[PDB]
Amino acid sequence: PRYLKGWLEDVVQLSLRRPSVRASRQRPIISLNERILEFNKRNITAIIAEYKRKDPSGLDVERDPIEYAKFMERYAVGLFISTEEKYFNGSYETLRKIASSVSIPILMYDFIVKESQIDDAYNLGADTVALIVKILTERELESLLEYARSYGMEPLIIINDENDLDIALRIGARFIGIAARDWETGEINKENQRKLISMIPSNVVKVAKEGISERNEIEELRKLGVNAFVTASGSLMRNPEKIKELIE
Ligand SMILES: [Cl-]
Ligand SMILES: [Cl-]
Ligand SMILES: [Cl-]
Ligand SMILES: [Cl-]
Ligand SMILES: [Cl-]
Repeated sequence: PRYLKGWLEDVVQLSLRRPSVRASRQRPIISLNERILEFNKRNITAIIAEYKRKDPSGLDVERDPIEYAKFMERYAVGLFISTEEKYFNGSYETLRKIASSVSIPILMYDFIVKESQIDDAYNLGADTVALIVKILTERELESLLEYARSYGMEPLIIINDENDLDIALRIGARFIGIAARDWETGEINKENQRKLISMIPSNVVKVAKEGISERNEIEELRKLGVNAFVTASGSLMRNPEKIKELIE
């Protein structure tokens, strides 16, 4: 992993030592990027619902994992399931339970730094994972992108700035997540987000990671070419029913 500081460095160290899990997949691969394209083709707003109990820059949230996932199965294009333990209060067991309970795509959201975590995601029932440019060397990215693809999963490469984007396109990523929030400060920069979105080739499936909170903001990024959206952190955990308004 790259040289880091703060909670990011600590979570990267925690990931490096994360034990592999014993489990075997009993679920098809329900591709997230392809389903996003399907929604686009039907002109249906594609919203990826996030299940997260905690955030190093947010407040805690308690809500039944299965209940939430089953509710979202009716509206969301897919789910983001946080599995990082210390700062996000995530769990491999939670991902497994959820994956066994719904038929829509699931992305295991964690800080992937080694192959065994991708094995874990596949074995637990996730359909894909996110790879974060900020914490990975180019070499690690190339290697993890290929490993994920060998399982038939197209990973979501998360970028925060121009250099991140250049590296993503350089290695051949086709599924890119543009983050509106800053990892360390927790600050939202919509302008930077829109700029990066405007620099991405049309054949790359683009996901706006936060940066939108209501239907009208979704409409605007949709015109900039954004394919799918992950809404402002905690908004759906607080008001699940709001997704209906978002995709109306
Ligand atoms: Cl920064
Ligand atoms: Cl802003
Ligand atoms: Cl936002
Ligand atoms: Cl917003
Ligand atoms: Cl209603």
